[PDB]
Order: sequence, then structure tokens, then C-alpha cells
Amino acid sequence: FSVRILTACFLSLLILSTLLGNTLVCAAVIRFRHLRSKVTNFFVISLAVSDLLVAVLVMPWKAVAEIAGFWPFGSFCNIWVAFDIMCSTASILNLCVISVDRYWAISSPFRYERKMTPKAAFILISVAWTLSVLISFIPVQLSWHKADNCDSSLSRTYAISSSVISFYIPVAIMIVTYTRIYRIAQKQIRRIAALERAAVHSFKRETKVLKTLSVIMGVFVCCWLPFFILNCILPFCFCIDSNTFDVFVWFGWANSSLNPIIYAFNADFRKAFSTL
Amino acid sequence: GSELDQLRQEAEQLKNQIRDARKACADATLSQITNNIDPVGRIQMRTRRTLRGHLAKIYAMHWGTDSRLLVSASQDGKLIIWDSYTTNKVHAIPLRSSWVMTCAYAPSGNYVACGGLDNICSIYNLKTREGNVRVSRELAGHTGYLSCCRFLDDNQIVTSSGDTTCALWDIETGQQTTTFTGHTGDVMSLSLAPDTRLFVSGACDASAKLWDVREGMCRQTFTGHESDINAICFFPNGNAFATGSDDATCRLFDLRADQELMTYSHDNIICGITSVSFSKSGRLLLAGYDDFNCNVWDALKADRAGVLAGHDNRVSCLGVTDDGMAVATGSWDSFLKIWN
Amino acid sequence: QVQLQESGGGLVQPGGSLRLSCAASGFTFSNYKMNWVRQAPGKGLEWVSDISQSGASISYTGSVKGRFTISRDNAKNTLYLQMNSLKPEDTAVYYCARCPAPFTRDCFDVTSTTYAYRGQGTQVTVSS
Amino acid sequence: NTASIAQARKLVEQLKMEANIDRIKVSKAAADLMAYCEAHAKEDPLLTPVPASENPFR
Amino acid sequence: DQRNEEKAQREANKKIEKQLQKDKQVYRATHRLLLLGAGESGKSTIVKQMRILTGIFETKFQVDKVNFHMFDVGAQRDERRKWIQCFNDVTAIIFVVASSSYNMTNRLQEALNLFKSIWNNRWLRTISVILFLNKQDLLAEKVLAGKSKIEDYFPEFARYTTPEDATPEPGEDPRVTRAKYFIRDEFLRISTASGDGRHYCYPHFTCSVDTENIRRVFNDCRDIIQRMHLRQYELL
Ligand SMILES: CC(C)CCC[C@@H](C)[C@H]1CC[C@H]2[C@@H]3CC=C4C[C@@H](O)CC[C@]4(C)[C@H]3CC[C@]12C
Ligand SMILES: Cc1cc(Oc2ncccc2OC(F)F)ccc1-c1c(C)c(=O)[nH]c(=O)n1C
Repeated sequence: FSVRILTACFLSLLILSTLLGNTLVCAAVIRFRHLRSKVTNFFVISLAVSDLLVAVLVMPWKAVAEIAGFWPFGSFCNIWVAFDIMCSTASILNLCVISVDRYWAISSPFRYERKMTPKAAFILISVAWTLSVLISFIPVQLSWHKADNCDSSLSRTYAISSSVISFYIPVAIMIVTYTRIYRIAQKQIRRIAALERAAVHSFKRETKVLKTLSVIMGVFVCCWLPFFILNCILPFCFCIDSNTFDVFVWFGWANSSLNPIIYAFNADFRKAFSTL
Repeated sequence: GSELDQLRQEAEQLKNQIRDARKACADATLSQITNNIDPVGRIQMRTRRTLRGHLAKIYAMHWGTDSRLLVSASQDGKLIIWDSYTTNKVHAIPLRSSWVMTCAYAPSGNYVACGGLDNICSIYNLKTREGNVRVSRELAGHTGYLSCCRFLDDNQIVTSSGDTTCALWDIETGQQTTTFTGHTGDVMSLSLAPDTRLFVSGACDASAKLWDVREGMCRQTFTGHESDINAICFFPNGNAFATGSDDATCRLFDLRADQELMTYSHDNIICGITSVSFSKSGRLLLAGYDDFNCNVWDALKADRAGVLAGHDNRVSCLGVTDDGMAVATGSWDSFLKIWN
Repeated sequence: QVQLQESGGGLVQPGGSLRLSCAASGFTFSNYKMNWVRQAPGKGLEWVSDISQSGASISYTGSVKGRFTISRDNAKNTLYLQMNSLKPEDTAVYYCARCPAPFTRDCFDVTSTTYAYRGQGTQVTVSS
Repeated sequence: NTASIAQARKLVEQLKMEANIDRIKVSKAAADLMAYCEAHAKEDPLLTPVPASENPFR
Repeated sequence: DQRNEEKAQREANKKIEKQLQKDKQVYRATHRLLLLGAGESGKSTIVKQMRILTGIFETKFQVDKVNFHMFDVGAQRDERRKWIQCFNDVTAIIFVVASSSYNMTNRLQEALNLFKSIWNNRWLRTISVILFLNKQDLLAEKVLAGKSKIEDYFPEFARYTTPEDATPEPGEDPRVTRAKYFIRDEFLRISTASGDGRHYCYPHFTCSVDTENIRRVFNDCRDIIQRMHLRQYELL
């Protein structure tokens, strides 16, 4: 550990931050009740659960493999890839259903409170989780990740079909929902301006929503998309080698560590984080 | 000549004479014998049993004589009768009006009380042979919000309404046997003495007037407070009572002194009180403030024995059992934390 | 006892000056949003002026905006209402209605008669 | 105006009935309260820390 | 016995919890509403024009399958420092203000003070207000007849003009629209003076058109919950 010690410490603190954030969210949603009784909070709970999973059984193995050069549990490479997908695409689908819930609460809040009940929230969470299951576990049982040095990108026949329904369709739904959210928020902000400025007689608050969306949506994009575009073009091959592709994989996993600071940043969650 | 001004002058001189008589017997105060009893320490009680069954904010609660079944009111139109020993909801009474502010468990456990902005005290039968609960009596004679009520027996109760007057009702007939008139402000709470002969009601005029349930008149008037007395509770000895008002200061009045003995104030807490109850001994004054924390004030040293965590909204209801076993504090987050 | 005694007032000329000395005793005067309300003969209680707990949020009604002037004295525990450029419509009994909840910017002391923390009433009249 | 006269009459009678009572000393009242506290503290589970043996809540 | 009465109590608690979970859906569906005014400020005309509906205590209406609980307070007392705290989990505080009674007592200033006490409250600070500037049919001619002028009870009228974002009614004198928007902006001043972002005023003008008034309440509560969720997600 002379020049690799920097990357080793980086990965170590990344795992520690992910675990700390996810454990804080889980403890706030299982010890307190103001963060679990709300319907829109169940999706955040499921996201935090997927993040704890990727932090406990995905991140440490990949971290020790990177800081050791070799791959521990060589016979378990297929199982670790299954777990990695099952965790990462579940986190992506959790972000997608969070954005869908927020779009339903921003566009038609009455329809959201009438149709998207806690039971319906559980149904949507289960749908996302079983989607992650069909994306991860079944293709591994059929060995759809090939075409013991567990360092490969993905089988070109399965990579296109997996990254699309796992990220590209979820990220597209997320983009559409957050764009509609931004449009409705800027309309409400125009109304708020027409109220307050008239009371006094605009763009300072219209930029706050853009900044919070670039923190919520822009950070998730700048984290995961630089990895998924490679995941989609690396099996097609100027592409990049598998050594530098690990840097993009870790940059994408950094969204998992940033999720507690992004989605659990509200005052309702921060009040429970302060006392915990 | 000038009946109004002359009567106002006689009232002012009578109030001055009453204050002089109070100060004459006030050579000492409750804090002058503070060196005779040992302190109680910071006893931070924990949530033994949590009650999460309400949909709207919880405005009122009440304990039973069995110290096991407690009732609670919320703006959702549900009167959940909990079982504090096993954390079970015995009944979920569908209330006629959603917004309710009062709760009163019968001393025998067979009846319960309801009421709120509807100006109607809805009495419900608990041990009825008809299975589920139903409206046992509809006390509709008030013109203001029925703030609080207490169950003397299964025959007659007294309700503190928002029409500046209280009234001793009658579950058998359904009419006010006697009306407790004299409060200048809307009454916010009332409490029955252990002897059940006389009761005191705290109103929004900083004057918790002491009434007599028998004669129906006002025995004494305790004007020691400063703001709307939202809560009240009679000391377990039967001759004193505490008051929680909006001025963030609790005061322990005594019937035999007609004045305040100890003022439970603290600069750290500026929010008013809407929950006041006493333990089995009365030494601990459970005071539910508006800072989402209930302060356990010591009734002999004027110092909180430890605030209560948990609740994140205003605790508008709090009560200790008849034997002081546990105190169940319900706040505006549809939750009831039973502390011990 | 929350008592409010308004000294001064009486019968003055329309357009002159007047100062009401509302003695606020029985409570921490430096913590309540004390305000002024009046009651004209035949008219209900209408809000006149208001001042914050320390004296920042000063507001008056439109009938006395710019004419009247409120000033709280936390040291003497009294509320003053400097009336300047009076009008014939000032014929009213001015009360010293107090904010019931301390440390709050809200109160409903503009209610009708039989209000708890209201002054005893000074008959502020103008000539014609 | 008769309502104000009635309210003043009621207040006068209330203050008169409140004035002619037996107001005991605050010292005696505090002594009685502290005696009741000392007598009922032995059976007060809230004042003294009650174990989980006879307490059905912990 | 050992498990005879305990199991019965457990199954009773389970049935009660099932009923409570069934009622939570309709509780979250029926967005409670607080309908109040500064005293005979035209709230009766609002109750009449609300689904054509124990007197005036609570009315319920449903539009687009969204039911509501409009609790009228036309039977309580005048002192409102305690019963108004019961509307802390309420969705919208529909404030029916007599926009033409500024001369008659100065009821407009009374409504302004009521709205200020509702806004800066300790519990009603997280709830928006559907400001219903009622009695507009009288304001249509109140400002021209001279019997009720704004300057007699509001000096800021001379320093006020019709805003650029104003939406006047077809066939209205500029003075009528000026006075209406002056009342609206005088309410909005103390509305926005809080600076908390958890609640915003929804100033509307009623009693001028006899169309579906609860449609305006629906469209206002929609944006109310919209902005509530936006503030929850830190989007507004
Ligand atoms: C360990 C591997 C196999 C992955 C398993 C998936 C785990 C992380 C997921 C799948 C289903 C999830 C549960 C689904 C529903 C709920 C109800 C909600 O109110 C709290 C969270 C809770 C209880 C979830 C916790 C996390 C959960 C158990
Ligand atoms: C490169 C890779 C991609 C992969 O797929 C997805 N990963 C994350 C999220 C979604 C995914 O699915 C998507 F396509 F929909 C799963 C495992 C690996 C992998 C890693 C990380 C490694 O370190 N070593 C190694 O051999 N492999 C195969």
C-alpha cells in the first residue's frame, strides 16, 4: 500500500459513508414514526434498504478485490455479480419509483393520495424489487454474463437488454417525471411571484428548484450514466479498458453513498438524524 | 347614579381587599420550605407503550380507574379506547363530529365522553349489551366549543365549554342540572377533586375559578395566572390544583389559600402549557408544553425533573393513572406515549 | 390578575392631541403583543393599533394610520397611544386588549365584548 | 347597557362570596401539601423509580 | 385464562386496526377545510353555493372524486384563540372575507387582523388560506356610489395602483378592480410577511358569479397540496 493506499482509503471511507447514511435512514424509519407512516416515505425506505444491501454485500467485495488485485471467492464470481446487479438496479428502480411518486404528488396530489395508498406504495416497491430480481437473478442462473478473475463488462447480447430496462428506461422515466415536476414547480413559482411581488408592489426561487433537482437528479445522472454508457458500449468493442472502467463503476456506486444526503436531506429526516 | 362605574369601583375595591387578604396569609411561600425535602433528580421516563392508531392529531385523552383502559380523542372522528397493559384498541368509536377536544372516562368504565367544536357532549356506552359502542347520551346545550369534561359518575358529568360557562350535565335525563357561570373567558379545561364534591375549571382569562358541583356556584376564583389556562388538574390531596396556561408558567393554587403557592416557570421554555396532571403523590407535576416535550415539574421545588422526548408535535393531552402507575402523553402526531 | 387601566382620554377637540396611559400590571408586559382596540357607541369592537413584544412590529388600522402613534414601555409596564390629528369618528371607548399568547405574533383580541385581557375602557370623545 | 349592569352585579356578588371565606396561611397549605406528598410517595410509581416487577408497563 | 381473553382482545385490536386503516384512506381523501369569516362576512352565501349544503357546522362536497370536509364555524363564539387550534391538521383555511364591508366598524380591518392571527399562528402557520373576497357583487358599485370608500379606512389606497399581473373582470370600472386588488394585496402583504414558505395565500373573488364555487376550492386545494409536497421535497 504505497500508491494504491489512496484508492484503498477512498473506497474504505466510501463504504463507511454509505453504511453510515443507510443505517441512519433505516434507524430513523424504524425507531421514529414520522418518517415511516407517510406514504411517500415507503419508497425512500426501500431505497435505503437497497443501499444498505449494496453497501453490505456488493461494495466490500469489489473494494477488497480492487485493493488486492485478485478476486476473493473466485468460485463466487457469478453469485457476486448477481448480488451486484440485484442491488444496483434495485437502487435505480427505487430512485425511479421515488421520482414517480414525487411526480404523482406534484401533478395530481389528490389522485396520488387516493390511488397511491400505502398498499399501492408497497405494490410499487414490490414491482421494482421483482423487476430487479428478473434483471439479476434469472440471467445469472442462465449465465447471461459471458460470451477466477471476475473482471468483465457484460455479455453484449444481455447488456443491451439489461441496462435498458434496468437503467435507460428507469432513467428516462426519471427524466420525464423530474422535468414535469420542474415545470409544475416553475408554474407554482410564477404564481407565488405574482402573489408576493404584487403584495410588495421570481427567479431567486425558480433557481432553487433547479439547484435541488441538479442535486437530486443531476448528481444521480453524473454518477450512474458515465458508468451505464460504458456498460452499454464496452461489450460492443474508442472504448475504455476494464481497469479504468472500475473507476466509473465506483463513481456510479458513489450515488449509493450520496443517496442519504440527497433524499433524506429534508427537515423531517434531518430532525431524526440530529437526535440519532 | 352611574351604576356601571360604581359597581366597577366596588368590584375593584373587593378585588383589592381579596388580594390584601391573600397577601396577609402569605407571610411565606411554597419555596420557603424548600430545604426540608430532598430533590427528585432528573428522572427521564421512557416510552413503555406507544399507541399509534389515530389518523388526525390527538387533542384529548383520559384515564380510567382501572389504570388499564385509556381513551383518546382526535380530529379524525375516532375515539380510540386503548388498553395500556397490552397495547390494544378496545373500541374505535365513530364520532359524530370530526373535531373533538375532550375526553372523560367513567369512574366505572361503562361510559365515556366526547365533544368538541360541535358544542355537543357525546356520551358513549362501553359495557353495553348491544355489542359495539353507541351514543348513550347527547348533551347538546352549550353554545361554545366543548373544551373539556370530567366523569363524576354514570349519572351526571360536568363539561367545560367555550361559552364562558360550565354545566353539570345529567346522563340519565340529558339536561344541565346547574350551569357554572362566571368565567369571563371561554373555559379550556376542568378537573374533579378526589372527593368529587367540588371542581375547578381553568378558562382563557388567567382565572381558574373554583366551583361547587353541589350548589352550582363559584366557590373561589384564582387569578394568579397571566394567560389562557389551557389545562388543569386537582392535587391528589383534594385541597390544591395546578394550572397550565399559555404564559409558559405553571402555577399550583390551593383552595384553602385562594392564591398561588408555587409558580413553575423557566426561561428555556417560552411556549405555553396545554397539559397538566399530577402523579399518585402529587410531587411530580406532569406538564405537557407546546415545545413537543412534556416537562415533569416538581411540585415542591419548582424545577423540571426531566423533559420527555418522543412527540414531535404539540402535546395537548396528558394524564396520570389513579394510582400513578404511568402517564400517557398524546400529542398532535396521532401518537400516545405512555411514560413511567 | 390581568388588569389594564387606561389613564387619560376624556373630551378633547377634533384634530388636537391625546395620550392614553394603559397601566399593564399582572403580567410580563415585555412579552405580550399589546395592542389597542376601540368601541364606538353603536359600533362593534374594531382594532386600532398594535405593537410587538419589544416594539418592532408596529401597525395601526387605516382609520388611525399616520394619525395615531403607539409606544410600549417595557420598563414601566405601560402601553401608550399618542393620538394626533383626531377625527370626529374617534368617538369610541378605547380598550387595551392584550395578546393572550406570549412570544407569538398572533392573537384574536379583536373579538367582541367580555374579552379577558382587555382594558377597562377609557371614554375618548371629541367635540363637534 | 343592562347586560353590563348584570355582569357587574354578578361579578360583585362573586367577589363578595369569595371574600368572606377562610383563607388559611400559605405556610399551612404548603405544610399540608408536603405532608401529603411524603405520605403518598411510598405508593407513587412515578416519583420513585418503580421496577418492572409490579409495574405492568415496563 | 392464559390465552382466552388475551387472544380475544388481540383479535378485537386487529379488527379495530383494520377499520382504522380503512378509514385512513378516506381521511386522507377528505381534505378537511376551515370556513370562517370576520362575522356575517358572507359565509352563508358560500355554504349555500357549496354542493347545495345540527345547523351550520360542517358541509362536505366531492369533485373529481375528491371529497372535502368544509367545517363551518357559524355557531361558535367570537373568541377564537382555542377552537382555531383544532384546525392544525386541516388542509385549507377558506377565509370568506366581506371585501365590501370596509366602511361597515371597519370589518375589512377585522378580517385583515383575523388573517394575520391565522397566518402567524403557532399551529395555523403550516396551513394555507383560500382567501374568498366575498361580496364582490356589492363592491361592483360600492366604490362609485361613495357610500363606502377605501381611503376612509385605508390610507395606502392613494399609494396603490392596479398591478401588472392583475386579471380584471370584463365590464368592470378600473376603480372597482383597483379596490379589489388593493384588498387582495393588503391581505397578501401580511401573508408573505411570514417568510416561512410552508403556506401561501390563495386570494379569490366570490359572490360575483353564481357558478360552481367549490370548483375554485378544488383548484386551490390542488395547488395547496402541490406546494406542500414541493416544500416537503425542497422543490419550492
Ligand atoms: C437480501 C437480498 C436477497 C435482497 C432482499 C430484499 C430486501 C432488502 C427488501 C425486499 C422487500 C423489502 C421490504 C418490503 C416492504 C417493507 C414494508 C415497509 O413499511 C418497510 C420496509 C419493508 C419491510 C421492506 C424492507 C426491505 C426488503 C425486505
Ligand atoms: C461490469 C459489471 C456490470 C454489471 O451490470 C450492472 N452493474 C451495475 C448496475 C447495473 C448493472 O446491470 C446493467 F447492465 F443493467 C454487473 C457486474 C459487473 C462487474 C463488476 C462491477 C465487476 O467488478 N466485475 C465484473 O466482473 N463484473 C461483471
